[PDB]
Amino acid sequence: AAPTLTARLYSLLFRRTSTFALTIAVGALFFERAFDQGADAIYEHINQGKLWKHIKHKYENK
Amino acid sequence: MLSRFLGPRYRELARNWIPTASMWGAVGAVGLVWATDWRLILDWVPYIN
Amino acid sequence: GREFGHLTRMRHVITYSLSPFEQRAFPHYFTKGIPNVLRRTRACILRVAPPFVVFYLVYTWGTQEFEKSKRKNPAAYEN
Amino acid sequence: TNIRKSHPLMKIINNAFIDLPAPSNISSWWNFGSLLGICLILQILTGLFLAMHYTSDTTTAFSSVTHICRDVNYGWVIRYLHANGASMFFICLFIHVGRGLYYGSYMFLETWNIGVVLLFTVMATAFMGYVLPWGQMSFWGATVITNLLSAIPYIGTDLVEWIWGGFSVDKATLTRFFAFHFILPFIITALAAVHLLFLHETGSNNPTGISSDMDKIPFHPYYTIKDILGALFMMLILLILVLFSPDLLGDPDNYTPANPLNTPPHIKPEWYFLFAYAILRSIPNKLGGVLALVASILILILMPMLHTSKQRSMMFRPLSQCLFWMLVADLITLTWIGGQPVEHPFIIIGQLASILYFLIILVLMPITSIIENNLLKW
Amino acid sequence: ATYAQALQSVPETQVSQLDNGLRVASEQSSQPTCTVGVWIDAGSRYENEKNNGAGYFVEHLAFKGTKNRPGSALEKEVESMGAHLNAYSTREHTAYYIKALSKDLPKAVELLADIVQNCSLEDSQIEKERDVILQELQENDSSMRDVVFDYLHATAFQGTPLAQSVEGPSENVRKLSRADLTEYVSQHYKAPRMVLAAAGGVEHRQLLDLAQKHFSSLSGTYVEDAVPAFTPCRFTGSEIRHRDDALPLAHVAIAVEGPGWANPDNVPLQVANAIIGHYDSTYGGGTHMSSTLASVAATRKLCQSFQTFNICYAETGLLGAHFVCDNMSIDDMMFFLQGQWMRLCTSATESEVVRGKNILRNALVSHLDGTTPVCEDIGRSLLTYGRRIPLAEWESRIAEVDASVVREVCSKYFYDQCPAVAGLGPIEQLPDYNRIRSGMFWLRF
Amino acid sequence: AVAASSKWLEGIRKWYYNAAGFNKLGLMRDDTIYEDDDVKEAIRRLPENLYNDRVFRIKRALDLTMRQQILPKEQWTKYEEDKFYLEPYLKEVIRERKEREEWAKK
Ligand code: HEM
Ligand code: HEM
Ligand SMILES: COC(=O)N(OC)c1ccccc1COc1ccn(-c2ccc(Cl)cc2)n1
Repeated sequence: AAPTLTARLYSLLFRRTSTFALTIAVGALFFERAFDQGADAIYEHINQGKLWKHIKHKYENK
Repeated sequence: MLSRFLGPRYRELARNWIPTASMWGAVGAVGLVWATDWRLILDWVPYIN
Repeated sequence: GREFGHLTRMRHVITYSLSPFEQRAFPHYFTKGIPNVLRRTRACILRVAPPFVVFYLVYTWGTQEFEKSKRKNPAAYEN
Repeated sequence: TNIRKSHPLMKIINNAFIDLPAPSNISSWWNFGSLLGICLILQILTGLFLAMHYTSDTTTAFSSVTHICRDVNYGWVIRYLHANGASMFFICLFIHVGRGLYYGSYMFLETWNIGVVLLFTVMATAFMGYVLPWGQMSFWGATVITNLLSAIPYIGTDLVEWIWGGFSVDKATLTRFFAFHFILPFIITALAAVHLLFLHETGSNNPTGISSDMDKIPFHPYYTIKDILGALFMMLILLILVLFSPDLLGDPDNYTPANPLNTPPHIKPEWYFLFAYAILRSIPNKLGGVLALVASILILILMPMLHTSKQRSMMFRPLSQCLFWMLVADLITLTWIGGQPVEHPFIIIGQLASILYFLIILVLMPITSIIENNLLKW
Repeated sequence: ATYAQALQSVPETQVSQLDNGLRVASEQSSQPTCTVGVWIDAGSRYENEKNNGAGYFVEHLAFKGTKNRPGSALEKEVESMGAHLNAYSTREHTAYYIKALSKDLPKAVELLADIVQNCSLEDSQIEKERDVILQELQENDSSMRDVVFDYLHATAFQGTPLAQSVEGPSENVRKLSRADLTEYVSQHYKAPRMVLAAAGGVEHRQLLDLAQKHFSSLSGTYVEDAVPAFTPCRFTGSEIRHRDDALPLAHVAIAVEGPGWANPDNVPLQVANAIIGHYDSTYGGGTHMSSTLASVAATRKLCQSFQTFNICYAETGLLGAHFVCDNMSIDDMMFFLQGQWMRLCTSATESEVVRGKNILRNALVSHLDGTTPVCEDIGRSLLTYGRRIPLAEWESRIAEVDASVVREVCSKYFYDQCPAVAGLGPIEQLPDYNRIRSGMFWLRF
Repeated sequence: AVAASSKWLEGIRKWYYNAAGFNKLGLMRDDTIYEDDDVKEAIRRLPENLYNDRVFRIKRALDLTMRQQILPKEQWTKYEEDKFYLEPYLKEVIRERKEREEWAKK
C-alpha cells in the first residue's frame, strides 16, 4: 500500500500550523515575478505590432 | 513584583514556544517587502529582478 | 445583571422621607449655607493654594529678568 | 406588559439612562462626561456648514475662510461657534481626565484605556483643522511637526511626502489634512459607545472611593435634571465668548496670510497645545523631542501599574493631594512657557518643568502612597 | 524494606503445557483459600451476523447441568463446601472460575473440566433461557452508561465484527437453535485457545497432574485444523446522536483510535490519562484537586462525573473520555476537555508527569490484592501478551517516561485527528461535528 | 523599630489620623479600604454582627457626603478606639493565595 505524492511536506512544515498564520507574508512568492509567463506575454501576442513599444524603433535615433 | 516569570518550573515556558518562532522574528524581512516596493532582500538572491 | 433587586444584602436599617410638595424647596440658605461653605474653604486651603503661589513667584521673576537682559542698559554700556 | 421593559429597542434605553443604578453622593465633577458628548455633537452640526462652502488649496484657502464671515449668510456666528467650541471641548476634557486621576477611576482598566485612545484622536484631529485656514500660525506650526516626523530614521522621509499631497506646500497638501479631519470625528463617536459599554459593567465610582451598592438611586429623575442644568450653564459661557469677544482665544498673526514671504515675529499654537510645544522645544534633538511628545500623553496608561495605596481615591490622602496640585501648577507653567520666545530665562525654566512633570507621576507619587500606608499602621 | 526490594520478593508465575496445547499457570502465596478458572479466546468479535448472540447464550447454560451432574446437582455440590461460581463475557474473552478452600482443589478442577467439555445444552433449558435473556435486555436499556458505550463501538467500527454487542440483537435471541450452540463450542472451546490459571494456596506440580487427569481428552489438533483467520478492524470518525428530552441528564462519550495490547505506547498514554483524571460530585477534594478539569467542574458545578478510558484490543483500541451533565452544560464540558488534550500535545510539564507516574504505580499494585484479581491477571495476560509481565518490568517501563515522551505520544494520537462521538438524552447543546473536529488543532502550535 | 522615637513617631501617626478625615464621617479605618479580590473574600468571611455594622457606617457616610456635611465633634471616631476588625481575616486570605502560588512554580 504505497501512497501517492500528497505527503507534500506535511510532516516537515505543515503539521504544527506555523505555516498557516503567515502565508500572507512567508508563503507568498512564486506568483508575481514567476507570472511573467501570464498576462503580459499573452496580451502583447494578441496585439502584435499595435502597441507603442512595438512601433518604437521607427521613431528614435533618427 | 512581577516575579511570576521567576520560577523553577516555568523555565520550560520558553522552550516549548520558541521552536515555533525560529523565523518569526524575521518574517518582516520575508513578508512585508512583498508589499513595500523596496529592495531589502531583493539583492540577496538572483531569484528576483 | 446590575438591577435594583440584585445588588447587596442589608438588615435592620430604617429610612423616613417627606413628599416634595409637603416641604419648602429653600430651607436655611444663608443661615446654614454661609457657615458651611466657609469651613469647607478652610479644610482645603492648605492643600490647593501653596502650589499656585509658587507659580506666581516664578512668573514675576521670569518676566522681570527677561526685560533687563534685553534692551534695558543703564551702566554696563561703555567702552 | 410594561412596554419600557419588554420592547427590544426601548429596553436598551431604559437600562442605559432611566433605571440605571447610580451612587447618591455623585458631585458636579461627574457632570463633564455628558458635557463632552454635547461638545462633540455641536462640533458635528457646525462642521457641516464649513465644509460645504470650502476649497482647500495653497492659492485660495486663506480667502475661502474670509468669504464666510462676510458673504456667506450666518457664517460669522457659525465659524466662531466652531473655533470656540473646540476650546470648550478641550477644557471639558482636561477636567474630565483630572477627575479620574484624582479619584482613582483608572482602576476601571478597560474604560481608562479606551479613554487614552480618545485623548490621542481629538488631539490629532484639532491639529489638522488649524492647518486648514492657512495663515502664518498654520504654516510654521505644521512645518515643525514634519521636522520631527522626518527624524524617524527609516520610513520618515517617505511618510511626510505621502501626507503632504506629494511634494511640499502645494494644492494637494490640504486634501490629505482635510481628509484626516472630516473623518476622524466619527471614529470618536464609535469609540464613545464602546467606552460607555465597559463602564456599564461596574457602574460609577464616587468621591469616597468606597463601593456604594447599599445606597443606589435611579438615574431618572435625579441626574437627568442635573445634567440638563449643567449643560445650560455651558451654553451660557459659550455664547458669551461668541457674542461678546469672539477673538479672545486666538492669535492675530493667523490673520496675516500664509506664504513663505517672511519669518513671523513668533510661532505659537492654540492654548491647548502650549504645554506640549513647550516640552519638545526644550530638547535640542529632533528625535529626543518627538519621543517625549508621545511620552507625555501615553504615560497615562502606567497609572494602574504605579498605584501603591491601600485606598482608591485621594479624599483621605492629604500628602497625595499636595502632589496633585503641584502637577496642575506645573502644567500652567508649561502653557505660559510655550508662548514665550526661546531666550535666557525661558529655557532653564521650560526644561526643569519638563523634568518635574515626569518626576511626579513616576517617582514621587508611588513613594508617597507607601509612606501614607505606613502611617496608618498597615 | 524498600519498594524496590519488595518488587523483587514477589513470587513468580510458573507456566507449563500439555500435549494438546493447554497452558497451565500458577502463583503460590501461602494462604488457606484459592481461585481457579479457565480463560478462553472466544467472544462476539468471532461471531458473524447470523449467530451474534451465541457466546452469551452459552454462558447462561454453563451452570444448568452437565452429563454427569444433571440439573441442580452441580449447584448443590458447590454450595455444600462453601464455594462460589462466577462467569463473564467480553468482546474477546470468556471466563469461568471458582473460589474455594485450598484443600478442595481436586474437586474444584474436576467440576471446571466437566463444565467446559461435557455441558448439556438441553432443549427444555433452551426456550426458557430465551425469556430470561429477553428480560435482561430490557433492563440494560435503563442503564445509560452501558447504552452509550455500545453506541461508541457501533459507530467507531461500523462495518466490522468489533461493532457488534456481546448480547446480540433481540431477533437473534428469538431464533438461536440447539444446533447453533453446539457448533459454537466445537469451533471455539479448543485447547490451544484455553488457559487454566490458579492463585492462592496451590502447588504447581499438583495442578499439573490434575490437568493431565481431567483435560487430556481435549482435542489438540482438529478436524482439518485450518488456522483461525483474524480479520482486523478499521476506525471511522463519525457520530451518533439519540435525542430524548424526557431524560434528566445527558451522557456523552468521545474517543480517538488508540494502540493495541502489545504496543509499547500504552504505558505513556496511561500516564497522560492519569493527568486528566476522574471526578464525581461525592468527592471531598473538590476545588483543590490537582486535575484542572476536575477543579473547574467542582467550582462551577458543570457536571455530575467524568472519567478517562484506555480500551485495548489485539490491533486497535479506543482512547477518550465520558461525562454526565445537564442540558445547559454540554458545550462548556466539551470546550474544557478538548483544551486539556491540546495542552498535553504541547506544553506538558515535568511536574505533571511525576504525579501521573505515581498514580499509575499505585493503581497497578492496588489491583493485585486478593486471589481473584491475581488469578484473572494470570489468565488474560497469557492470552494477550503470551506471558505474565511481572511488577518489576512494569516499573522499569514507567521510569523511562518523561515530559518530552508524553508530548510525542499525545501528538501522535490526538493532534489533528477525527474522533468518534456518542450522545444520549437532552443533547440539543451538543456541538456540531465541524465544531468538534476544529477543536483538535490550535491556532499557534 | 526604634526605641528613641517611640512617642515621637506616634505623634505623627495621630496627626495623620486627624488630617485624614474619615473619622469626621464616623468611619473606621477598615471601612475605607479598596476592595480588590482578596478584600472581597475577607468581607464574605465576616460574622453577621460585624458585617451589619460595616454596612450601616458606610451608608451613613455616603449620605453625609451627598449633603456636604459632617457629624458633630462628639460623634467622631476616636484614634484609640478604632477597631481593625478586618485585618485578621485579610492576612489569612493572602497567606492562602501565596501558598497556591509557590505550588504552581514548584
Ligand atoms: C470624547 C471623549 C469622551 C467622552 C464622550 C466621555 C464620556 C464619558 C461619560 C458619559 C462618562 C460617564 C459620566 C461621568 O462620569 O462623567 C465617562 C466616564 C469616565 N470616563 Fe470618559 N469620556 C471621554 C473621554 C475620556 C478620557 C480622555 C478618559 C481618560 C483618559 C476617560 C475616562 C473615563 C473614566 C475613567 C470614567 C469613569 C469615571 C468614574 O465613574 O469615576 N474618558 N466618560
Ligand atoms: C471633534 C470634533 C472637531 C474638532 C475638535 C474641530 C476643530 C477645529 C478647529 C481647531 C478648526 C480651526 C478653526 C480656525 O482656526 O478658525 C476647525 C475648522 C474646520 N473644521 Fe473642525 N473640528 C471638529 C469637527 C469637524 C467636523 C465634524 C468637520 C466636517 C464635517 C470639520 C471640518 C472643518 C473644516 C473644513 C474647518 C475649516 C473651516 C474653518 O477653518 O473655519 N471639523 N475645526
Ligand atoms: C491648533 O493647531 C495647532 O495648535 N497647531 O497645528 C496646526 C500648531 C500651530 C503652530 C505651532 C504648533 C502647532 C501644533 O503644536 C503642537 C504641539 C503638540 N502638538 C500635537 C499635535 C497632535 C498630537 Cl496627536 C499631539 C501633539 N501640536
